[PDB]
Amino acid sequence: DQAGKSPNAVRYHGGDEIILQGFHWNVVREAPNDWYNILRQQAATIAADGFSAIWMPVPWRDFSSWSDGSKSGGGEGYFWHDFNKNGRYGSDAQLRQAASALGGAGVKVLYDVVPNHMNRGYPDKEINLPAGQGFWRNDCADPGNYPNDCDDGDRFIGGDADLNTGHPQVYGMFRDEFTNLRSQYGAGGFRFDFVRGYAPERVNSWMTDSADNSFCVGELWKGPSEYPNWDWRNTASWQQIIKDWSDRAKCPVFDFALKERMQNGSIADWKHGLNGNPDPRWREVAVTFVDNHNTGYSPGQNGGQHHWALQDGLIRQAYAYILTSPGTPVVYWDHMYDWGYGDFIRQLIQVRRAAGVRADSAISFHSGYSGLVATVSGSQQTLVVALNSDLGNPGQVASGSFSEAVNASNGQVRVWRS
Ligand SMILES: OC[C@H]1O[C@H](O[C@H]2[C@H](O)[C@@H](O)[C@@H](O[C@H]3[C@H](O)[C@@H](O)[C@@H](O[C@H]4[C@H](O)[C@@H](O)[C@@H](O)O[C@@H]4CO)O[C@@H]3CO)O[C@@H]2CO)[C@H](O)[C@@H](O)[C@@H]1O
Ligand SMILES: [Ca+2]
Ligand SMILES: [Ca+2]
Repeated sequence: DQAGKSPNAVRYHGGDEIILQGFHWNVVREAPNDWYNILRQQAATIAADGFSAIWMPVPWRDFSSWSDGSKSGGGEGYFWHDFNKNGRYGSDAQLRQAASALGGAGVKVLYDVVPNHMNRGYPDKEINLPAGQGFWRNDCADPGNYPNDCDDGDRFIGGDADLNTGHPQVYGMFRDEFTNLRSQYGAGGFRFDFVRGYAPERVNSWMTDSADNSFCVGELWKGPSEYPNWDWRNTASWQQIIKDWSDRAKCPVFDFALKERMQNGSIADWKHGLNGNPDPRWREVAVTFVDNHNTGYSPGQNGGQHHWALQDGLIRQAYAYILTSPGTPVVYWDHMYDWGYGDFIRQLIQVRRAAGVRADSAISFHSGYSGLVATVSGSQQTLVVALNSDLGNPGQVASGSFSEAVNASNGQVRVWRS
């Protein structure tokens, strides 16, 4: 496991990671208080599957609850009230056991952190920041969903639970928890939630202070039309928006440019995500996924969230693409362990590792066939990927001797290696 910073100093940790999203949205409802036990027990399996890192749920206890019609939720970690680890995924002790087991198996532990807001109204909590001291967004005049003097980012819904993450004392509080997580809970890095809510620069700051050499990824989910008309972003591509965040936070960023193309374009348009970018300084910072806990489905109740779910007929092609191309791929717990895509994903992980494909590997797209046809220059091997294509043989688009590596869905998914 190679470990540096990118050439622009972005925290991609060698650019050779393969991450497992370690949970689905209904875990707290389906395996109440047992998730850490399940992970401790799966640790060897996950390591054997080829993951180099796992994205753990929010460790901070969440006893929240809500309902709007048929919809109900709460306790998943996104509306935490304390830094206490005895929440709905399991106890502090189980967490330590789980992180120990994962780390011992060679999988780095990445924790999901939610600095933007907290469950302010929760009666029994260890963290109580009063009003009028500038700890909250609403301590200032809050026009709308725009930075105010008490919060330099967007707000979460109403903005009444929004923290002034820039207050010396709030910054300090997060900083110390990050360090705690690294020193006692074996953190190998962090997944930053709702990065639209606070300054990118603060993420670099927190990283610099607590885990400068660790892995980090930020979730920036905000399309051009969400910015003000006078903002250069209102007219930028999804690629430029996410890239700009990454340049400032100095952390890889989730490839929402590829996600939007997966959802709105055709397979041929997949080449427009951040990871297909011809400049390696651009593609190397992409963190690709097919679905997450918000965008995809989840076992159990309401099918989970499914805000922007990829249709089952493109799941295999979607994974074939992310596992074989540039950027850093993330595999959804569910596709891997619930829905039976496991065997397929294992093959691809193996293909990616054999070819020596990395965050900055080169990718070329071939225009003359249907579907998506790409040439990936792995460090050990070259791969030809043809998805929903009429391509006949790898030699039509590349020079060299190719063997078939993957052939699934009646040829809708084909991968060859040199
Ligand atoms: O006090 C603040 C606000 O509190 C109340 O808001 C509720 C919402 O109505 C609920 O729908 C819910 O919100 C969830 C949300 O459903 C879910 O997507 C999730 O979103 C995360 C997401 O996982 C993450 O990956 C990324 O996109 O950031 C999001 C926020 O972190 O989690 C939310 C929080 O659990 O819960 C809140 C609070 O219970 C109230 O209705 C509002 O008026 C009020 O302003
Ligand atoms: Ca690495
Ligand atoms: Ca905010």
